[PDB]
Amino acid sequence: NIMTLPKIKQVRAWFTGGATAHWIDDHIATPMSKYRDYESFGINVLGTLVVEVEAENGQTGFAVSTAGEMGCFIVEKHLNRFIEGKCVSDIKLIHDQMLNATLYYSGSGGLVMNTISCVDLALWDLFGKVVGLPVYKLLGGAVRDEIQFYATGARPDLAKEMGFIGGKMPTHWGPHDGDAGIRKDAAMVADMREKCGEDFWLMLDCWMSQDVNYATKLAHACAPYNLKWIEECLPPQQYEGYRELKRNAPVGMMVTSGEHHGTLQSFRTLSETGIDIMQPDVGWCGGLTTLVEIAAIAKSRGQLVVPHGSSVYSHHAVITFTNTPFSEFLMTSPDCSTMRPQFDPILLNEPVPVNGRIHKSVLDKPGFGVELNRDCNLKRPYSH
Amino acid sequence: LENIMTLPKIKQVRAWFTGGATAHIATPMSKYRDYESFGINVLGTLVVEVEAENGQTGFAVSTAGEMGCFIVEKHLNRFIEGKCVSDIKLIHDQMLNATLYYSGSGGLVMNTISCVDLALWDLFGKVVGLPVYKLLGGAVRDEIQFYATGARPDLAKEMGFIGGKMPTHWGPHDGDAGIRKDAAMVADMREKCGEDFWLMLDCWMSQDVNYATKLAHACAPYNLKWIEECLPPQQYEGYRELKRNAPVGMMVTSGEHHGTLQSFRTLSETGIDIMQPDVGWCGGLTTLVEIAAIAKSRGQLVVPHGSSVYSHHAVITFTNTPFSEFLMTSPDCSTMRPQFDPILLNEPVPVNGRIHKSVLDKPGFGVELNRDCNLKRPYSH
Repeated sequence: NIMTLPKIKQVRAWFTGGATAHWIDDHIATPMSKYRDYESFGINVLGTLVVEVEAENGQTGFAVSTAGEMGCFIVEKHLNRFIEGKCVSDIKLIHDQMLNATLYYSGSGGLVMNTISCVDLALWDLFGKVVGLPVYKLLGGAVRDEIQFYATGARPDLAKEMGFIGGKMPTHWGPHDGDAGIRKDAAMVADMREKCGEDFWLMLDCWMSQDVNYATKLAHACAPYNLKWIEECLPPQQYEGYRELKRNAPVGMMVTSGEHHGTLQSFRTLSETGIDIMQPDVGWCGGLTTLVEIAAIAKSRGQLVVPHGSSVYSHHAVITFTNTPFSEFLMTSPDCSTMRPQFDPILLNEPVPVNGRIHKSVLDKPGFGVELNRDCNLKRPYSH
Repeated sequence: LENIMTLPKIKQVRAWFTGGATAHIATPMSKYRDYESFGINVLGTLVVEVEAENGQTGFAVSTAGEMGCFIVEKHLNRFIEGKCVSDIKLIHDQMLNATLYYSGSGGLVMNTISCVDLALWDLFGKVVGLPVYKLLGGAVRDEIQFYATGARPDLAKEMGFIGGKMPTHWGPHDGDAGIRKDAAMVADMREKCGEDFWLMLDCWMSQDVNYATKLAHACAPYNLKWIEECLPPQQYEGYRELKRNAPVGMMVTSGEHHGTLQSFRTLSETGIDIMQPDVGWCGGLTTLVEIAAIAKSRGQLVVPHGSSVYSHHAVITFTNTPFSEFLMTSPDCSTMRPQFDPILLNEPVPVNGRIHKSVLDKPGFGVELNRDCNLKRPYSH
């Protein structure tokens, strides 16, 4: 009676862009801002990793992430031994073998975890396509008919005109800029509030570029404008810093972090610091398998989990979380004015929000519902 | 006042790799009957060489391999070249912050940053004409005393070491039998080594709190000095609980797989007795020295992982490190073979379980690169 499932025959890894191949390129505050010559620091060195898992029946599944050539090394020279020969349904098993087999060098996040994540996603894609169901249905179905999005870019006013529920702006100054920096980023928020109205959400992303005092001053300077939350003020290792910041945050204003945190255990620690919302990235936290466990601990705490925007990889997950009432969409547009697929053009048939939402019928396709665009500058650095 | 010594700028940095996938110890993978193999030798060795504008050079080695060469040749080089040979701390900070978004605060990327830091210190010392340990403020003891890591503590004792660290052979899935066997192993070594010789167990991230607690107590009757790295590095909370349940007087340690100063701050606050950073994984010498300081500020010892000359020059200057580690890379653990043999030339080894400082009295880390190894240059710039 049971549906026959094939075994996985092989896994392949390619990379595009990177070392060995606009608003975001405009004075964005980062951990490197401290340095004038980097106010450049190689934010695009990794490039994109694409992992394809082929089953013994010819069916295939894939996923993409940030890892590039080095990611292909990890996949082609190490993880393949835990992937090939497995059942297409041995997703959790492969995931655990990967985490434990690379524990000694993964550093619980970053490059190696992004790679493990990509594999996990490619396995889920394959399984769903083998079964004939969208990932969100395999996970237990949607808990809402559509996903509502806030947009990340420099123009919250334009995002509002486009139907989004909010807009997240990046900070432009850091600790070394002192009171002037705070004054300028705060004024920026004040202006957007003026232009967007009261009900449209505004958020600040600080991309690990501040310390507790600067972050505290910035949050309070923005409190008069009802900033919903202040995101990733500190490097991910500074859990203690996050606990202190949260305690000094304006009442009602939320403190969030997590896109650069990896492994379930790290999120357990992060959650205990008191921050309001953890923001794991499926492609960095360990994959879908890990993301779903992270959602659960936040829920066990009566807290929301709001994953980083990862296109279809995130959509299929968040639509099933009773714990994620909204999601994120990155405005990869130079001026932030058009709806361009996030992973364009590597992904074919990638959906985009319409009126700030994506209905579930849109996700009703096998696996993650997209196909690999093999006309990209895909490179095969290693084989096995 | 005399004229300041003129220092050259670094001209270029190059990286090679030897070993790697492109050239019954308990582990986290032990639970799988097919890996109890799991690719523990996939990375290979990374060698970084920094050349100054005057032709002088400095280098260091670590675990990163080909991928490490990618990081060095395609990213970090921009923060290294053109700098003064004395801009060590600056380069170190630029590297940490420039790779923060993908380093994961440890592992592969940190091992790479570490290797660079060490190569820079090697260069600077060789340019100045002083051993690294003198640049750091001098030795605080005349010799480094060592305990040995291998399966034969009894042989290590005969060789003059102050102790012997054995690895565990079973884990949580083996239950009471596993505990019984590893405990008996310790009991036997105690019998053969006497009372004053130290015995330690390395668990290499393979246990959970309950198993570790039972194992420590089963070994308490034999005065095990400490139980090392029982849990994965992210489990700080686990370490706090384990420490609270550890036999009184028995120490709990960890740290060889932890990276960045901030992580060590967190680790130290769990209550564990001794942190064991590895210069080649924690971030480099620059970071190791800061780690030593927070342990000292706590009135605690810091005992770095054994990293040959890279560790020696650091630990001999720490009033906080009364002893160090030497790995028995011998199949049976019976001979004194240089740890990084043969990649390192003129690498010293302990004699009577010690290495006098006069042995370290050479420029930088006092060793030279053996260019007759299977060194590969995967990338250039």
